[PDB]
Amino acid sequence: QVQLQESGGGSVQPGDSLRLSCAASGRTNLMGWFRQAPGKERDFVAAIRWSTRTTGYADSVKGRFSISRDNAKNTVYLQMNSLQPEDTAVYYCAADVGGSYSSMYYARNYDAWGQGTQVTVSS
Amino acid sequence: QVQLQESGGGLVQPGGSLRLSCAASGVSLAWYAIGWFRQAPGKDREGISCISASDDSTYYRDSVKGRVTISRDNGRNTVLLQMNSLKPEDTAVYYCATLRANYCSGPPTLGPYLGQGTQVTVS
Amino acid sequence: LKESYLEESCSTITEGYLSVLRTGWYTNVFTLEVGDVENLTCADGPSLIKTELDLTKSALRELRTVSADQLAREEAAVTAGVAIAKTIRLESEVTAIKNALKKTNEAVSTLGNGVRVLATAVRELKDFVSKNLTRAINKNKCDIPDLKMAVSFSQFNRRFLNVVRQFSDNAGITPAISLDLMTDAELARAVSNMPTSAGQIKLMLENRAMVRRKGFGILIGVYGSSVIYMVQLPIFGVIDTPCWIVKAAPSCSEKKGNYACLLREDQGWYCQNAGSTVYYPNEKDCETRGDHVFCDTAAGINVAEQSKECNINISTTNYPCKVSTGRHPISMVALSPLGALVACYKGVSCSIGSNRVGIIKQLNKGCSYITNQDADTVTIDNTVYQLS
Ligand SMILES: *[C@@H]1O[C@H](CO)[C@@H](O)[C@H](O)[C@H]1NC(C)=O
Repeated sequence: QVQLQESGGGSVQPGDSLRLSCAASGRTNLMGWFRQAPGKERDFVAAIRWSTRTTGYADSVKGRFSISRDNAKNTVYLQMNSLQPEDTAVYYCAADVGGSYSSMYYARNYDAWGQGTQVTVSS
Repeated sequence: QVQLQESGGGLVQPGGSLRLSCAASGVSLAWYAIGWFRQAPGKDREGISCISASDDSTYYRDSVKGRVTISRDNGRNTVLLQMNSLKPEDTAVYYCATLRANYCSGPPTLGPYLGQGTQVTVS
Repeated sequence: LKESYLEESCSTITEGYLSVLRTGWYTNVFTLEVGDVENLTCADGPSLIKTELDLTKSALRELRTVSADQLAREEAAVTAGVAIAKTIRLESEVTAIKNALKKTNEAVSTLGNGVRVLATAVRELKDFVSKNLTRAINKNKCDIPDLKMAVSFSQFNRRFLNVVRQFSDNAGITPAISLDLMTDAELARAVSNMPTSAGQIKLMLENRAMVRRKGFGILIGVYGSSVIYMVQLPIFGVIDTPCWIVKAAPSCSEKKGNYACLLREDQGWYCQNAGSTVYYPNEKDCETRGDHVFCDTAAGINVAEQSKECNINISTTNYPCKVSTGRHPISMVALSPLGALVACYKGVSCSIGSNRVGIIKQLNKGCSYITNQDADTVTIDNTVYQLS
């Protein structure tokens, strides 16, 4: 399996923007970002699959965030614009070693997970 | 698998009423999204009514809206279509059917199972 | 089965399947009677009866220790099972179950929690030990001239030994129900006693293997010479409701050179669990038996009714249909229950062919739907898929 290293979080204020990065110890096909907020459950933010070379976002985030990938570096970047108090959560990077296709919108299809990165919006 | 059978049709005078029924031998249609379509002489086959599986929401085409009512009968095992104030334009063979993806919303889309039909004539 | 091809999203919905969904768990408590084998002694040295009796006693002691470990450790399926097992372990419940089976080998018991379980008794080994072996072993001599006695001991303690071995190799909770925890006839009797209507019981009796597969067992404990355990069997209360499978491929268009590709991310199985639509993403979560589809209620995900509309208008505003977008077309084959979706784009030569005549037709670029009646094989370059 692959180990994923995340980065880029912070404590930002309403209306501002951040950028998160996630690199992989090996080859990744489906690579994306979920987020679990304090007291809530883990939800899909956005992912990219290279087998199909397609990208998907959640409805809550579409229009604000953007996801990009570097295949050579097995890296994925996530720009997060117009961040509001409701985007305050621990964002986890997820990945799949590769192979069979499966929905990006569901965590069970990812087998690699990072420790998380805090994003806190206030004042 | 599922054999839909329609009953309750026949001859009526203008303004008369009718109670068509859709049943499935050995299968409860309780959680089937059901639809009533009709084939009129000279015209194309149109879906006039349907009832949903989640909350029993209904759809009626303006041709019949207000003059028909779709509901669930016989312990929710059959589907009933009551019809009042019948016009000569209603003369047609009425079929009961299951809907695509078990979904009823707007003009119904035919599904896996269709009945043989019941004639409704208005002198 | 009816398979409909959706051009808007280059997808397929196959419909007509009849559901079989788990709605509960039925508990069959078993009391296996071993008898007073621990009051018998063979002092004459090696013998067949002696080895069998030593295996039996060693098994009873091993199961006592395993139960001790299980209870020192227990201080959704296995959760509910362990809960009802802690309920049964109360002395009142054990005595009530052993009294309910005082004059019968099968009874319907009711616990303090109102839970309605089925109690069964396996008394063959106790009968052999009390009505035969105990008289044969006179003055601690087991090297008797009656070999049928040793053969019978083996025959009547095989099940007890196997039960002990399975419960010890799994620390009190077996992942599967063997024929030694519950036979086929006992399984049928348990099914007949489940709290569901006649149709579900008929369907489950006609598909007993599916019931056994999804069941497990929990050791209750060794109370005297009586080994008490329980088998949890799945109760399929929802049947003959719609199920459908959605399978998709990349749908790509071109505008002034710039490509636009869309791929549905909601592919998988769907079933109408009594007013709630359930989605199973991985096709290994459901198994097709004839016209019926057995889906594991675990690993299911409730989805809104409006999600269905993605099969009518993928661009609907009444629900955020799960799709992935892109600009680089990928050629792909997605096999559907009654055919195949073929997305063919630049740089790939796609074709359909037969097993008797070979190639039938080169496919045009775009998304095509091939039926198992039109062709037997689909081909993308050197990769060949066989249709059903
Ligand atoms: C068990 O005992 C009964 C009589 O009590 C006898 O008829 C039967 O043969 C015995 N079984 C064996 C296996 O010895």
